[PDB]
Amino acid sequence: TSGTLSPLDIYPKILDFHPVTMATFTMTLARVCLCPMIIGRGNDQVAISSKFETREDIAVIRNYGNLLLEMSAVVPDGIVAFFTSYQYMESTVASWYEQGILENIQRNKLLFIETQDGAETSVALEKYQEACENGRGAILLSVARGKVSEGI
Amino acid sequence: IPMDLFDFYEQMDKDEEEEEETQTVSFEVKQEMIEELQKRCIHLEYPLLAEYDFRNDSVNPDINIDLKPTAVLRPYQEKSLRKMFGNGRARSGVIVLPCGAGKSLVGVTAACTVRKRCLVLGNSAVSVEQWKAQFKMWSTIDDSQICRFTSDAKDKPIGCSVAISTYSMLGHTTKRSWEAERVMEWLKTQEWGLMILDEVHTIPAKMFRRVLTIVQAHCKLGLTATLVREDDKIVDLNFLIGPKLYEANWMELQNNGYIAKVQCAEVWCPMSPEFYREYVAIKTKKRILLYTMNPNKFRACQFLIKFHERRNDKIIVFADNVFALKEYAIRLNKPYIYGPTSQGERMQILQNFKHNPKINTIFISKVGDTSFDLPEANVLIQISSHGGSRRQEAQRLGRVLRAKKGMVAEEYNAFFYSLVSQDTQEMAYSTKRQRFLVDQGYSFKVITKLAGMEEEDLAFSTKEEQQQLLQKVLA
Amino acid sequence: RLGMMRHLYVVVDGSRTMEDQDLKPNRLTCTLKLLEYFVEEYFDQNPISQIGIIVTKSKRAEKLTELSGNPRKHITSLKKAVDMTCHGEPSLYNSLSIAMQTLKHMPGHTSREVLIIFSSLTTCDPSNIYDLIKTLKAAKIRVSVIGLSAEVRVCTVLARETGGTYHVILDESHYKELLTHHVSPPPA
Repeated sequence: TSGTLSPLDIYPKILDFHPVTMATFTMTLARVCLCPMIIGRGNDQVAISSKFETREDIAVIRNYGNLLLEMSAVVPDGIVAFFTSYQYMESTVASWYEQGILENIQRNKLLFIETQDGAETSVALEKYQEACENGRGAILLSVARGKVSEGI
Repeated sequence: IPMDLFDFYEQMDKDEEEEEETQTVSFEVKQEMIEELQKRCIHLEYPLLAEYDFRNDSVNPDINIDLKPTAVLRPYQEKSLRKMFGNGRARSGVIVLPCGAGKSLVGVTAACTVRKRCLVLGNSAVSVEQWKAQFKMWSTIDDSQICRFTSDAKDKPIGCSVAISTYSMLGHTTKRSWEAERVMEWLKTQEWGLMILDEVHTIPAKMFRRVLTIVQAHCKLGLTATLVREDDKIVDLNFLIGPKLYEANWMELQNNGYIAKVQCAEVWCPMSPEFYREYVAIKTKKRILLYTMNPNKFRACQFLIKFHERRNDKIIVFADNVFALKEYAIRLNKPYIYGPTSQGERMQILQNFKHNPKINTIFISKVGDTSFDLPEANVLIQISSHGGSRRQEAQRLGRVLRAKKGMVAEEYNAFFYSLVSQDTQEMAYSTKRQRFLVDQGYSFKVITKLAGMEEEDLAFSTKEEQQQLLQKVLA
Repeated sequence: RLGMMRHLYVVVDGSRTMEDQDLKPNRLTCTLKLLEYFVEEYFDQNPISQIGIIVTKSKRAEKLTELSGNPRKHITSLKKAVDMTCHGEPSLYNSLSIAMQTLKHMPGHTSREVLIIFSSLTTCDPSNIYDLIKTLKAAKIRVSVIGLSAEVRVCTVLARETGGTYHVILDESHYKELLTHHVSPPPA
């Protein structure tokens, strides 16, 4: 089991065996959840080709940095921004500690970088649960692979 | 079934042998076959509705432009290219937008999207040079394949867009009119296929119309702000280029920190001793001068310059006639710009007007229109109703006027004025002007009195002064 | 209704977030206008009672009305506040300390109450707010929060620990229902 697994196929694919299948909980309406996607809103919004997303500065600066700032400033709640790597995370949020002078988010968020420490992790989750946008799981950046995935 | 269907050319007509009996035309007009004007090819909807089709067996298979890069246009312009993908040649052919908001970019994008061997028609070499400056992102190997193609030389696959030329007909070297049978149309005389026209109103004139009429011309696009002169030829342009895909771009959709809200006004001015004697008695081209120079109207124009200079607004005053221009401007001791003012002295006056807080009013003749990087201001006064086109008043207003600071999102922050002499042929232009501007979305009003003109120093304070001008004007 | 006497300190969020157009004209205008309607209905339901009015704005606390039994001062103060609006961020700890200082004085059988309208997410105060919440519960000063679209945990604990009234408001109809619940007296 893995919580969800309804399309079923991947586990029998990985096993090379065909388990007995069964769904064995009563679920709740779809309406308590909402699962959005974002890409742009006018025809001039061309900076997201992602032929080299790891190198496309204009694309990082445009809806990748700018939509995050619009969504976070408008939707003022505790929100965690997951990234594919540290290097992306570092480029997207200028933060207090910037990788360059030329980076495109200015807003109070918290970091979650390597050498995470078990005690230091909790400090950031204490901050996010208590108040304000920022903390661990709050307006903070973390790579999706990293420890924040354990949760609280 | 059309798998064998011949189609040909005779002097300005297409004749169709052993036909499929296509909709919407006369039959056996003078032989068993169908015969139309070349220019009728544009009506691809009449067969498309029927479910009929055709083949270009006369084709030539050589190479074409790619221009893979893209750029970002205004929100309404992007919607306008998106529509053109939607509609296709059966239901496309002109776009209308101001001469100061991105028309060059629509032409280079319109050619880069349509992507065919293209001939670009323009009015002026300066506009070719502005296109070139726009087009540098899609230019092949930056500066080693762009060339001009007009009365002095021709070279290379591309240039200001693709090959650009001028409308002109002075002789063998004035390019598009002279060349109109050599190259241009993928279906017969089949070297190229796509036509892009900048300043499109320029072509439907009686001699010029023939450039467009004497071909089948597959794809055509036109771009303009003036669209027509006072006599409205525009029904012809639907046939000649194609139907109008867009018109609007209202300032109502771009207020809060974006362009301007303009309060438009017309000003009715009364008529002072001796000037109507003479207006009523004279039927000749001089009578235009008694209505424009009417001192009660001059005093409104002076009072209006004083009000907006007291607030340090920037003002361009338009005068349709070099006599009128100099008689107003020398009296009000404001610089003027016209034909015979040189480039050096114009660029000094215009730099002074834009950057010097002491130089806040200038006077300009017809040379702005269709072309004069006119500068920015916040106030426009026209001394007369003219005969250039109600639509050119709106192009000229739109390209010149912007919001004054602080107030960048208010109901109005820029001002347009047109001065009219009561009890003259100058009044006739108003019911059209008024209907045109309000249909273009503008707030427009009529001002009929100024009892604060009776509270300050202004010109023409006596009959004797007015008589001194009346004798000069009559001569 | 008669039986006992109430002391209530009305606390309003005058931060920059209160300017926003989400709740009629803007939150500041809609909240003060309904709060004027509440004062007259609470004083009509509770003839022997008192109220005092405090705001948090521009990272400080300010006294809009002193603690008194005449409704007229409080509707006149809510009228006078609308013109000067909202900017900046809360100061909740300093507002609970001035409210505490007035409420501690009050005698044995009267209620101690704080009503807060909250459109922020934290507060600017350095002082340890948990020590002050412990002290509210010892003093018997009850604190209620009506939040706008917001559940930020220190405020919610602070209203639960002091007595059990953290409520969320999503419309002008819902805010009038919430203030009208607060008009209701306590048991005696």
